[PDB]
Amino acid sequence: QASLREGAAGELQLAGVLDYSSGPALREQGGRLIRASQAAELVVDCSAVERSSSVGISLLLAFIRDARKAGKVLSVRALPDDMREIAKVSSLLEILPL
Amino acid sequence: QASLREGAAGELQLAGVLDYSSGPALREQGGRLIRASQAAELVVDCSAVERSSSVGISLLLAFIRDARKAGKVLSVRALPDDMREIAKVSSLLEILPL
Amino acid sequence: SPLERIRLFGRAGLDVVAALGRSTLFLGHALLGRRTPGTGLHLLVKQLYSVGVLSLAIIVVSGLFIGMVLALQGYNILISYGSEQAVGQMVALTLLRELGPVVTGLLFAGRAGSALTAEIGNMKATEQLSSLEMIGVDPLKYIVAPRLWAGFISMPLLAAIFSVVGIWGGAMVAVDWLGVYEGSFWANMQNSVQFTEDVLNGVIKSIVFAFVVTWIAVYQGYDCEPTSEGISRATTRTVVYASLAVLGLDFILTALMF
Amino acid sequence: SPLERIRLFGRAGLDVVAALGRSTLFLGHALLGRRTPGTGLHLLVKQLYSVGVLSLAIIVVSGLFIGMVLALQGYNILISYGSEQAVGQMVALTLLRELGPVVTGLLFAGRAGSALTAEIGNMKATEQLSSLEMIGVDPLKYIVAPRLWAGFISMPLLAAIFSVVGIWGGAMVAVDWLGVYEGSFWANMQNSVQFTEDVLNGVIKSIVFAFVVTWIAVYQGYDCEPTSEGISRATTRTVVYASLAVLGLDFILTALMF
Amino acid sequence: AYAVELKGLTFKRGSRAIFDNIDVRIPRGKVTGIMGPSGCGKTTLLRLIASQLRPSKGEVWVNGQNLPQLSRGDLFDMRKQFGVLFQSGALFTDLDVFENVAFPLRVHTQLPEEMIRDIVLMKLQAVGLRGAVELMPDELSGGMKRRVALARAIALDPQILLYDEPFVGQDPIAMGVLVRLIRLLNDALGITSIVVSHDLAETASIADYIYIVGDGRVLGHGTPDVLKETDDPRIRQFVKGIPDGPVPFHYPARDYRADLLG
Amino acid sequence: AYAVELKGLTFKRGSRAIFDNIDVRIPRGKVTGIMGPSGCGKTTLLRLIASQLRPSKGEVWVNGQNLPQLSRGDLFDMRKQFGVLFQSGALFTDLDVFENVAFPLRVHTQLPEEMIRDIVLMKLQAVGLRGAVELMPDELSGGMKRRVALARAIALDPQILLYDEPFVGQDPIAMGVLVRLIRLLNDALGITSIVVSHDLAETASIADYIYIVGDGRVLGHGTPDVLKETDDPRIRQFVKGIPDGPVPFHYPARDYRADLLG
Ligand SMILES: CCCCCCCCCCCCCCCC(=O)OC[C@H](COP(=O)(O)O)OC(=O)CCCCCCCCCCCCCCC
Ligand SMILES: CCCCCCCCCCCCCCCC(=O)OC[C@H](COP(=O)(O)O)OC(=O)CCCCCCCCCCCCCCC
Ligand SMILES: CCCCCCCCCCCCCCCC(=O)OC[C@H](COP(=O)(O)O)OC(=O)CCCCCCCCCCCCCCC
Ligand SMILES: CCCCCCCCCCCCCCCC(=O)OC[C@H](COP(=O)(O)O)OC(=O)CCCCCCCCCCCCCCC
Ligand SMILES: CCCCCCCCCCCCCCCC(=O)OC[C@H](COP(=O)(O)O)OC(=O)CCCCCCCCCCCCCCC
Ligand SMILES: CCCCCCCCCCCCCCCC(=O)OC[C@H](COP(=O)(O)O)OC(=O)CCCCCCCCCCCCCCC
Ligand SMILES: Nc1ncnc2c1ncn2[C@@H]1O[C@H](COP(=O)(O)OP(=O)(O)NP(=O)(O)O)[C@@H](O)[C@H]1O
Ligand SMILES: Nc1ncnc2c1ncn2[C@@H]1O[C@H](COP(=O)(O)OP(=O)(O)NP(=O)(O)O)[C@@H](O)[C@H]1O
Repeated sequence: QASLREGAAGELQLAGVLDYSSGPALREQGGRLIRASQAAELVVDCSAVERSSSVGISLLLAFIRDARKAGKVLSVRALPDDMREIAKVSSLLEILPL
Repeated sequence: QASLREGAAGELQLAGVLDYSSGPALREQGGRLIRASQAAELVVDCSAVERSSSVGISLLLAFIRDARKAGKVLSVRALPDDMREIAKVSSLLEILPL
Repeated sequence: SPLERIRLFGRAGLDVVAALGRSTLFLGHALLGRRTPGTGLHLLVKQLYSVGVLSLAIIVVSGLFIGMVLALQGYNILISYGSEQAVGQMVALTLLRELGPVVTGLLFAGRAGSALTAEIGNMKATEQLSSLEMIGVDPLKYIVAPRLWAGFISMPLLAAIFSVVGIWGGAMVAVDWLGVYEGSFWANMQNSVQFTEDVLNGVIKSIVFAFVVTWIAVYQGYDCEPTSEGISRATTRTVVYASLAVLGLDFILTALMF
Repeated sequence: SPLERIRLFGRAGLDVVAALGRSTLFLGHALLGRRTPGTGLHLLVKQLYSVGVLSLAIIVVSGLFIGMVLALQGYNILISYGSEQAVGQMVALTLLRELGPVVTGLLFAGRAGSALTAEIGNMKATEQLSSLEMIGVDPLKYIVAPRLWAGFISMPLLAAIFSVVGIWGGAMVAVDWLGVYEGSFWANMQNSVQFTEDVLNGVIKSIVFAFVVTWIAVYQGYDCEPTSEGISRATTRTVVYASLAVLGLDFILTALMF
Repeated sequence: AYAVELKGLTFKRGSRAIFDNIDVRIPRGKVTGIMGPSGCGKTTLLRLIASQLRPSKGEVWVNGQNLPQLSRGDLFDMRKQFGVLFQSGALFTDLDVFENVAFPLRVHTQLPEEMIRDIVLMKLQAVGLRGAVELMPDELSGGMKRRVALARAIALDPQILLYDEPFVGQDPIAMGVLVRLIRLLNDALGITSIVVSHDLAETASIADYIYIVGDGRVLGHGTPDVLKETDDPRIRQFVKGIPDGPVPFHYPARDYRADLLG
Repeated sequence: AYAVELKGLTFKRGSRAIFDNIDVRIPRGKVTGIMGPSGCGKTTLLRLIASQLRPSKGEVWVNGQNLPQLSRGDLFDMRKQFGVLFQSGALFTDLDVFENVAFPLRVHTQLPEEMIRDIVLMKLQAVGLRGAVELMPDELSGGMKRRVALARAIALDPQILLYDEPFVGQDPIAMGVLVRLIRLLNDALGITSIVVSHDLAETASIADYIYIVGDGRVLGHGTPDVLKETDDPRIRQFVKGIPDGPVPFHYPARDYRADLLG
């Protein structure tokens, strides 16, 4: 599936396929397993994403609740195409800061 | 209302308003009260008809069942306008011989 | 909210209040309103068929079973007292003054108290009940008046038929299967009947909650909101209430007379 | 045509034939098919509420009325025999071995045997019951299995509650209104009970046509054709049959044991 | 000059104020089709102008006199003037097709039981359901189950007649024959017809002076043309797709940011 | 190349032969709308290609594999691919709106009960019924009672989805928002959608490759254009008004002369 990596110094790398299967594991291994250790200014960038459904949208979403709850600020980079559209439908126009 | 007259020698005269009220009386006073006495070739002509609904259509219709049952042949003349249309709707295209 | 919870409770109070008020108004309009153009008696015949006759096989078979159960219970309840042959004065007194009409209610109010509500409910829901007015006939006299009349003049006859078949089945099991003696049965039975005082009692009891059953069993059908869920709930309200009222008025009508 | 009339009669024969065949298949699939994804126990709780609890006020009030009627009938039936104080061994034996569970059936099969059929009928009719499959859950295990379980584990408890309230009401009228003596009542009662032999008899009797009632009362709801008239007729078929079967199996179950 | 006019009419169902001092004026001979949003109270307007539902206050002039102020013996006679065709037919499940269509005659008129049969037959031919003069409506396919109702309506030859959502939910062949009949009856028999349909397309196609009823007040009216460019935001939102306008698209939520975040 | 294809499919309900060796082939990404006359068996086709109804013989290729020949443990996994939106919503009267929309997730996926809430919320926003995340469907106005069902469908992001008479019987504002959504989902999410509507107008408006199902056999098919002038009497009678044609207008009566006369 996909995976998470590159913590404590921003640059949250995201791997290929974020589906309902690979969802919860990534959520839990990112939300506390990573966001407890970060310094600040979390750049989550979806470079190596193969294919993702709304589950990935809600994932990068949960990536924001904790960071806001963790005080530190975060933003997204390199938003993929299908994600771009799944955000386009349910507005998420600015709620996905890039 | 309306009425019936001029029997035994064709020329069945029909009066003004043939409605649900004036219906049955005309039916009974024509069907047997007149068609039992006729010679033949019954010309039923609707000259002095004011205003009639489908009840009048079914009346001139019953005027034909008995005549056919009475052997003698009949036909209609001077078909009024509203009758013309009420026949136009439920075809009665030729079943009203004129 | 608890205060608003009690508000809703009280609203339901006023609701059943106005409900049966409107119900009695409805009943008045139905039985004594006017005489409609398109009425007659053939309506009553068709209804009386649909309500009584179709609901007759049920109460026949049910009378059979409840009678032989009453026997098989009396025989064994009383053989422990020696007065075995007296089973006739049981299976024909309980099945005739109290249990007869009560079960006949719970069954008539079960089937013909429901498939009578669903009928005039469905009528209201496909607007069929409404186009009658746009024609001009008063529905409360063409649609429901024959219902009420098929009620009042069927359920008592049904109670009688039920009691008869019940007694006969009780005998048939007692005579042929229990072995108790033939003539003794009918003898002790007729010696302990008090016609005008038990039989007529049971019949007036039958009539009163015949009226009461087929009164709600048709009102509810007239009032239910027009939707396939509304009718599906009214044909349950008219079994809840049609059994509640059957038993309640049985209780009152038997306190009027022991 | 008479020959074709008998053809239709025989077609109805094969129809009820295949009907209850399919019914037993349905029951098998429901109770022993698989384990579905979206099932649980909270479903059973919600159902058991909707089926038992809501149908509890009815049988409480009905037990009250039928108990005091049983008394007011026994007192007067037996004062003509002197053994007046023995009313306890009547109002507590008839209300506990035969009439208890029978009336509890005719009421449970009246209300919760119907507003349970109309429920899963309506479900089928708004296609709600079908989109479950397009999702993937087996309805016969998510929609009807909790119905069957709320049936089997409610109607017996309801029969017990009914019998209790019935006995208590019978006492309350006998003691306070008839005046018969307090201790004598419970005394003759307990001296004539035969727990494992009457009480357990009544309870197994309750359970068996609990199963039988809430079996048809849900099958019919699953089979009814989806239209507001179809459901309105199924919720009557499931009172006809749910009373027929109540009384029939009461008869058989009391011939198994007098 | 007008077949039906509704002066100062208001109606409240449980003080909900269904209708609220309205004024509609139907021209005779012309098929007018009233409509409006969901739950906007159209069928209520039907049962009003057909005098099944007693108005709160106002008057309904109908071909002369007003109804709520008439004697039962005269109201019944007035009933001969206006027919009503519900959707779902509204046939009597008790009586077969023939008796069903004859019913209004067997009510308002005393005709030799043959003559009733002939009127029924000619009407059923006019609507096409002449063959199934024996079927019971239970046996009748849901489509023609409406055309027979229409024939029952046009029985007695009423001068005006109402349509409760006629062309709603049927294959375009049945919809086509029905929209041909509801127009044939008007072009020939010259009888006022009041379609009442949520379906905008076919209504505006056939209608002559369409209304729009909303929240107890007529939301304007006009012939299809003037109505196609009224520029009244409410109306122009209705008569076109344009989902977002005076009638909101979204529900009154709190915040798409906070709720999903907090 | 095709999302759904139906090779050699036939179906009989009590040997009535509902479907009879048919071949339909749906292209992916394109909204195709199948339809046909009354009782022509469309919804049956739905429950078939959604594998609620077991076909008699034939195969239904769906995004690869065929369904009737799959293991329950795998069929259930396939269920994640196709959504279905009935008319009348088909909501669970037991559960409130929120739980109702979440249901498919709570079935096919094990997500932190927060994350389910966020997916439900974004979907409800996409459909607009975000505010009524508390109402019970019993409380919900019949219009939005369908849009919530649509949101439930688009949950899990299925790649194809079915519509059982979506735009049937609602005010043109609700019909407009729905026809905007069923098209937005296809233009954006690039998901195959199969409208199934008796309504010809809007179907042919939005659809791409419409079919026509009649008496167990596909009565041809095409894009709207070719279909508007197929000149096949059956079809050209269907897709236009033209009430009299292969489907008769009148019932099989005996004689308009004899019966009324003799
Ligand atoms: C001061 C007067 C003003 C108003 C007074 C009205 C109150 C009287 C009516 C009582 C009914 C209240 C039930 C409402 C609760 C509810 O949820 O409603 C319960 C149901 C309806 O419930 P739903 O609407 O929720 O389905 O209503 C009923 O059960 C109706 C049956 C009640 C019995 C009617 C006849 C009364 C018999 C005599 C009383 C016996 C008492 C013995 C005393 C000696
Ligand atoms: C060894 C012998 C034991 C035989 C066991 C058979 C007994 C059980 C019979 C079931 C009862 C059927 C009633 C069902 C309700 C119903 O049909 O519902 C009523 C239906 C309703 O008709 P509709 O289709 O029009 O709605 O009416 C019928 O069509 C049925 C007519 C006849 C059904 C049989 C009823 C009378 C025969 C009873 C036999 C009793 C024997 C007497 C013992 C000595
Ligand atoms: C549903 C089950 C049916 C009930 C049967 C259960 C057991 C029977 C009742 C117990 C009472 C008998 C014990 C006393 C022994 C004795 O000496 O009883 C036997 C005595 C002996 O005297 P006789 O020889 O003159 O008959 O006789 C009597 O007691 C007369 C009463 C017989 C019953 C007639 C019917 C009246 C009963 C009530 C009818 C309605 C109530 C039923 C529903 C509430
Ligand atoms: C130990 C003391 C016992 C206490 C006695 C009190 C109870 C008495 C019997 C209870 C009656 C059942 C109530 C059912 C009504 C209800 O639930 O009320 C609820 C329903 C409607 O309520 P909803 O529509 O809101 O659900 O009521 C109705 O359907 C309308 C009609 C009610 C029927 C009343 C019957 C009166 C009996 C009159 C007999 C006299 C006639 C004889 C003339 C020859
Ligand atoms: C003296 C004034 C009292 C008048 C009567 C009071 C009526 C109160 C009814 C409320 C009862 C519980 C309702 C709960 C709601 C629910 O969930 O359930 C409500 C149920 C049906 O449920 P639904 O809401 O789903 O329809 O309705 C009922 O059936 C309620 C039946 C009430 C019958 C009252 C009859 C009076 C009792 C007579 C006893 C006599 C003893 C006297 C000896 C001296
Ligand atoms: C300890 C012993 C264990 C006992 C085991 C219990 C077995 C219970 C089996 C009963 C079957 C229940 C039917 C299920 C509901 C259903 O789907 O059945 C529904 C179908 C009807 O289907 P449709 O109407 O939809 O076509 O059939 C029925 O209606 C069944 C009617 C039930 C009648 C019961 C009568 C039994 C008594 C017969 C005795 C004859 C006496 C004669 C002597 C003189
Ligand atoms: N007897 C009644 N009691 C309470 N509310 C009613 C009653 N009849 C109708 N209503 C409500 O009042 C309105 C009238 O219903 P209806 O006649 O269908 O409205 P409409 O605008 O004319 N047509 P529609 O948009 O399809 O509802 C609806 O909102 C109903 O819910
Ligand atoms: N379970 C069933 N048992 C018997 N007949 C059925 C059953 N399901 C459907 N039918 C009939 O078979 C046909 C299938 O119904 P349906 O799916 O609505 O047809 P459709 O052509 O796809 N759509 P429609 O034209 O609205 O009926 C109809 O004629 C139904 O009467």
